[PDB]
Amino acid sequence: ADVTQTPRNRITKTGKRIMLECSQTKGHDRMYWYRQDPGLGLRLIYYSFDVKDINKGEISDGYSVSRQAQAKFSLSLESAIPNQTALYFCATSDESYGYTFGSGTRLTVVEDLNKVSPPEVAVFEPSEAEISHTQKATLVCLATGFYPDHVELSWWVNGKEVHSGVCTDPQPLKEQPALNDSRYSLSSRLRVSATFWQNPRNHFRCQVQFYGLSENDEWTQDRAKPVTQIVSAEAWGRAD
Amino acid sequence: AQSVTQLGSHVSVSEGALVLLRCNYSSSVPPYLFWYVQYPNQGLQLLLKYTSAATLVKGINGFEAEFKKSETSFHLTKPSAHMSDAAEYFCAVSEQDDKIIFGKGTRLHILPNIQNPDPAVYQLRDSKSSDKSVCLFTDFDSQTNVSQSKDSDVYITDKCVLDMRSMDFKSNSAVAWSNKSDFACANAFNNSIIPEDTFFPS
Repeated sequence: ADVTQTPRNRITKTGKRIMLECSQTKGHDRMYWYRQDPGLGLRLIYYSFDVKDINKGEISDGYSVSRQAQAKFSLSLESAIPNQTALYFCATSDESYGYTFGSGTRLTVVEDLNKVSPPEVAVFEPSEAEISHTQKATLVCLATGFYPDHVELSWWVNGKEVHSGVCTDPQPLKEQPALNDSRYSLSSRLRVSATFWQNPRNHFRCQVQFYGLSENDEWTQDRAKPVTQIVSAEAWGRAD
Repeated sequence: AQSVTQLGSHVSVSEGALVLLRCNYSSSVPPYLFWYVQYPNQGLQLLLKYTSAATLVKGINGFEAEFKKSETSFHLTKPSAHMSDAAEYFCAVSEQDDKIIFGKGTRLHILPNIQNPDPAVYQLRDSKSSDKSVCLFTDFDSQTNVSQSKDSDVYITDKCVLDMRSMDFKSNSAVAWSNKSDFACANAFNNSIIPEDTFFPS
């Protein structure tokens, strides 16, 4: 109950068998696999009370499981389809409903890996009119043209991650809403005092962690292979 | 036969007001009941649980819930809504003597008390070379909401609240952008109902 899961993030093509593994140290009899989707909460897939004891939950179709050991409970997508894109959580329980959750597996299933694409990222500097009107200065980061929707955005000021003064959109938007494989975009704001923005020594960086292809994946296009990577944009403070 | 029902996928509360998140269950025999919170980006954390015992249960940070059999309820409350309370909250129940089943979740949106609003639309420029720009609608109070754009080449985000800890200062903003040559920040938010005193600099 250090409950641990592997992998943490994964993208897969449709029609592939994919395995997620849950391991525990406390050797509780009871282990569970859930999926989380927006608006549906956590739905139980399968659960197990001992080795070779397996029970269906509400959404077991398309999945199988194995309880290979007291410590291990494996979940497979038998032949991945796009609606199996979800956050997957394993859990253990004691005999008194004391649950311990793993930290999650974010899994995205795409039809075509050819559509995977890292973001382009830009920082937009504060308006002079904002600075004069409010004595505050808002930077905007825009991340565009990425697929799938599997990113983490952060801000870095003089090389240290910052949380204060930041707001990032809770979900990316579709660039082309009519398309099932539309690329995505995401914005974030960082607000500082005008004095701080006006110091030419301060450095501001928006970082986007993108999850994509692995080194293992075939790539046949001339454009850059869209591997998991960081894409940043930056600005320095401006006295004028 | 057993289930758990949360009312409203998304709910609002004014900063400083009583927090109330509702949960009801459908079990004949009283179940064990649980409230979990999921702060953004993170896993589930248990807040409190009813495990027969006391009817009024207490969690961290002022959270409480009272088990009420006669109305099959286990509503979560906290005395005062803080901006840090923004999260998704899940009610959950024991079922079939073998598992916990989860409600669908409610996201709590806390409306900041903006006592001196200063609504404005500003234009910002790309730090790298560019006739490339975005429009920032900012500093409006929580009576303003932002509408999705009418134009398929104009992109507009949801409003988002930031908290500048350095100055104890909270503000709302939404961002709009377009590649179009005819895109002006004066027009970016025309599909939204904006405050009559919104500032539009030169």
